[PDB]
Amino acid sequence: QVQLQESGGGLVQPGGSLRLSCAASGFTFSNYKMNWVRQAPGKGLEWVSDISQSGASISYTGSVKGRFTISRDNAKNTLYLQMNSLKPEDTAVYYCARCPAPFTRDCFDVTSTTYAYRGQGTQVTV
Amino acid sequence: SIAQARKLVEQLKMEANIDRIKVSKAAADLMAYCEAHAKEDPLLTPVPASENPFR
Amino acid sequence: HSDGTFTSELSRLREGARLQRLLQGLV
Amino acid sequence: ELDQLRQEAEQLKNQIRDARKACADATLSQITNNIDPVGRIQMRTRRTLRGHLAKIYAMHWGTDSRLLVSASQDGKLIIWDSYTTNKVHAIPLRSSWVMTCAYAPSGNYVACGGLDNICSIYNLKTREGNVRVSRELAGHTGYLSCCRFLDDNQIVTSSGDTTCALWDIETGQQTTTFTGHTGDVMSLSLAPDTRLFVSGACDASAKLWDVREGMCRQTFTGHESDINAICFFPNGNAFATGSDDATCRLFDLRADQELMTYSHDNIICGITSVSFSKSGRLLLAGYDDFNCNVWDALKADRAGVLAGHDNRVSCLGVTDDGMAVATGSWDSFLKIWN
Amino acid sequence: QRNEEKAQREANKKIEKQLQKDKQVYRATHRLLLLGSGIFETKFQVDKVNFHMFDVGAQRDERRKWIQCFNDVTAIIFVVANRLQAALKLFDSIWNNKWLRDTSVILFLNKQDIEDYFPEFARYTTPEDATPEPGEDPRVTRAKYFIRDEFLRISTASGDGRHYCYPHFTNIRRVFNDCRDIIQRMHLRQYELL
Amino acid sequence: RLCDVLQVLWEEQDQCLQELSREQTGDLGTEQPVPGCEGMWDNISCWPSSVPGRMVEVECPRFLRMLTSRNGSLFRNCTQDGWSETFPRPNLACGVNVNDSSNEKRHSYLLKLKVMYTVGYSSSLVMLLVALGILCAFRRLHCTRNYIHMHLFVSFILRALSNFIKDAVLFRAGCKLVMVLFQYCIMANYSWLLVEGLYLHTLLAISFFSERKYLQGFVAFGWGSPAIFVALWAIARHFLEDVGCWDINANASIWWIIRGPVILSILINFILFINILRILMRKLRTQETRGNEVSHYKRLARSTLLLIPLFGIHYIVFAFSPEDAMEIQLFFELALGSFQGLVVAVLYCFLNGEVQLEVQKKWQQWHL
Repeated sequence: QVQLQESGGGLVQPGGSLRLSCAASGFTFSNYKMNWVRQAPGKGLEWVSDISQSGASISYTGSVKGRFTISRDNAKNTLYLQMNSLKPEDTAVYYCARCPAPFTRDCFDVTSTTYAYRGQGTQVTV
Repeated sequence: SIAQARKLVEQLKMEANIDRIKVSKAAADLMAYCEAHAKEDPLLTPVPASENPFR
Repeated sequence: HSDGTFTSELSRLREGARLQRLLQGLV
Repeated sequence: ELDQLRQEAEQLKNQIRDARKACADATLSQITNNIDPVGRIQMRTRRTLRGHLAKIYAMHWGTDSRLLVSASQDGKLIIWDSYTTNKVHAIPLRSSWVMTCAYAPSGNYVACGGLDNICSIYNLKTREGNVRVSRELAGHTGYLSCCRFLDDNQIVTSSGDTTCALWDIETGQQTTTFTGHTGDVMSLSLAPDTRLFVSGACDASAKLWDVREGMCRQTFTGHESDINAICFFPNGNAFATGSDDATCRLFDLRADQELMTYSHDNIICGITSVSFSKSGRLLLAGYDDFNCNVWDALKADRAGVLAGHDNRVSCLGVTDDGMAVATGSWDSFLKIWN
Repeated sequence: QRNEEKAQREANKKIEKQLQKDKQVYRATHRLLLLGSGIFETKFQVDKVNFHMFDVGAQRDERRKWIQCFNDVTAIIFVVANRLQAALKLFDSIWNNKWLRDTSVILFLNKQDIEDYFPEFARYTTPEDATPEPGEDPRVTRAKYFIRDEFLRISTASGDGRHYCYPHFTNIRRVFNDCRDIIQRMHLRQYELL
Repeated sequence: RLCDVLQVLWEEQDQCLQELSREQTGDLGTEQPVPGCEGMWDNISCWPSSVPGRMVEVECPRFLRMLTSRNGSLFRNCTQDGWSETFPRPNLACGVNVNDSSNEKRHSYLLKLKVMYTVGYSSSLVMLLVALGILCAFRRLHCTRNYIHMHLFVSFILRALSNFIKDAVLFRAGCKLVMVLFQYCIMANYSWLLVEGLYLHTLLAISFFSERKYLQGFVAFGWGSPAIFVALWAIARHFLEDVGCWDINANASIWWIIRGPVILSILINFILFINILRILMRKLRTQETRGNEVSHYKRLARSTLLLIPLFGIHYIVFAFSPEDAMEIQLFFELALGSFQGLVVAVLYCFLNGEVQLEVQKKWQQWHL
């Protein structure tokens, strides 16, 4: 059984730093890419970050570029997202996400509702 | 899912309530079925020239 | 065209060669 | 409630873990490879079926293997003769871009459907000189993906509504519906005795249902993602599965555990369709790397390889006795392997 | 024996000749697809050219299985209106698709006003072919050209080179005059012409 | 000249042949009939007996008087020995002596070029069969582009093989039929090069006029162009001084029926080549290309080079030229132009890897 377990969060003062973690289980991490999705209170699902399976071509959105970094480890199938300068607009529930078709570079609508390849997720506040 | 969250209990309990026979018995009956019924199928056997009217 | 002139001119030289043999052979 | 309900949901899952691990008293690998193989069997391109303006997407064998129906993506629905490649009917459709087609075991009606969300059945008795529409089974909210005829009165439909449904031809309504899937269901398979059926959604969660009761009976998991095609054992005690995991798996209905995994290192293409043989030892599966591959279910080895197409295979099928194999790809051709 | 063979062959040729009656008619209809009954269809002919544009918004929001069926359409129509980031992310997956390689995509725009989510275009260079006839203030000039270059940057960083994109401005005539270029690239690449 | 003099000789030899009995047998030689100045039929000259003394007149051939200035009677030495036969001199037989001019080298020049293009066609007739052996029945990869290339390859096969027959017949109903058929086979190639050029341009100018109906029109326009001009050339052949099997192609007043449709076919293919290249240039003007963005020479050079042998534009290298003073033009079209079928074969059946991926399926199936 595939399961996505996240960790880290809680109330912290604004401008702080945190290191969210995503624990992959039940599937091979070496063949799949990873993505991160947040959800503001009263808003939908928005993709904010991603990473390739080869540990390169890292990309972000204009709203988190520079102050957000994502890391992976093929030796333990783990995922780590660290950020700094927590803004009030960044207060949202984050979810670890993964998309099918391994060894490929295409997968549509990871932020779609009723999606099972997403963990329970954690939330952070200012 | 908070209203329909009862499905996470009434449905996942099905695997825990049904009986599960050991796999050593569930494996021998399957392979014996393939071996016993391996004579009436045109496949798995070299089709002779007299058979296969689809040529 | 090209092949037309080649066939026509070569046949003329072929005719001239036969006339030369007729000249040196009969007159 | 969710703080405790999700904990009880997880705690029940560990009870499933120790349940399936308790049955791991023996391995099927030793039992399968301690016997004799059969080797390569010669398969030749006996007939090619041209005459399509677009690519096909699904097929369905006839009543007594004499005929077979194919659904083209442009909107044409053709019925073919396996023996002499003669066209029987060329019924048009109200719209294009179909995704499924079902042939009744009695040979009286033919169903088809696609993104129209409407399942239409067509009577085969030629009264007006051709085929005419009989009934439209609308009502779904998403596209239909698979349909199977149980009899001349009942028909099940797999659709994007994440919920399977049983329909009655007398009135055309959802007499019984099934629920408990995560993601749009993509394919279902009917047991030969028409006493059971299984389906699979876009979560690799193969869940068993009852044809007479709207409730879930069993659940299967183990594929990484996006199960695509399911087929039952010739008898009905087991069933193989085909997913985008580039590897096939075989599940049984007695021990409720993954029996065998058919994977290879030289394949980077996902599975699209899968079909059994009459004996059950051979597992046929259409790949996405433009070629077909047959697997020895009792050996987990690539017994043979079938090629000839240059596009992805999107449908498969075998005769009612294991006589010939019909393979259809996006090349608009329907090659009958035999 | 000849009684059933001749009758079966008679229906066979009567159906084979029927496919010829609409084969050229089918190829003369250049299908179209519009992205944001279970499907909406519109028909219109522009200068003796048929176009069957379909609307698939009525289907499921998930586009993992029903978008694969559209490998046959000759041109996909895309529109726009933080939904702006998701629209670009969807364009990336469509571009890097494994099967969607022969379907060139068209990109449109709509009236709008968005500046706070992408603080990077504050230093973006001035447009080289700006169109200030409608009285465009420097806000909409840099904004429209930034999102323009963003989609173009996607279509040049990846891809094998068998499909291209074609942005436009503010109708049907603008699509036909662009769909002609797609057919030209099709009938020209076949002859090994670079 | 040859057939004219041969027919005139046959009509004149049976005339004074009766005078052979009237010379040295009749007209008794009691007038000092010297052994040299004797009258007899020698199949070359027909002269009567005369008495010895000063010069004596002779019977000049009417078919050879135009070859010299003295278009009339001639005289020879008739001394005590007399002229034995025709009095060999610059006016040997009341005509030119040698009359050889520019034929001592151009004859061997044409012979060297003759063996040149035949051995070139000898390898071309087999190369096309190898190239045609793919698009003939392999329906694994077949489309409308082969529906046009098939006729073009057939035309090259017919023209190359027909050239191998002209030497065996010319170097009767034989020359009568093989002449008009040879011109029809030649025009069949230039016409199909025009149809192929017209097809690809019409596919680009109006990209929607390809609904499988203009193919039957193009086939009719292809095979029907030589079937009209050559037919008109063949009927006008009999109605305007039909002589021999019509090896008189130097008559440019009537040869317009052949050279005319050819030069225009190359001209239309030339102006269409500019339009097609201009359209291709417009595609390079887009910054969406993957491989090339600034250096247009890297792509246009390797693109026009593929279209030259298919269009046959190299025929324009010496078009509208003084053909009557440009005998070396054959080197461009016969010595080198004979391989035109070979280039178009190796470029569209060995290159263009789409046709290579098709045969690779059979290469893998052989070991499968």
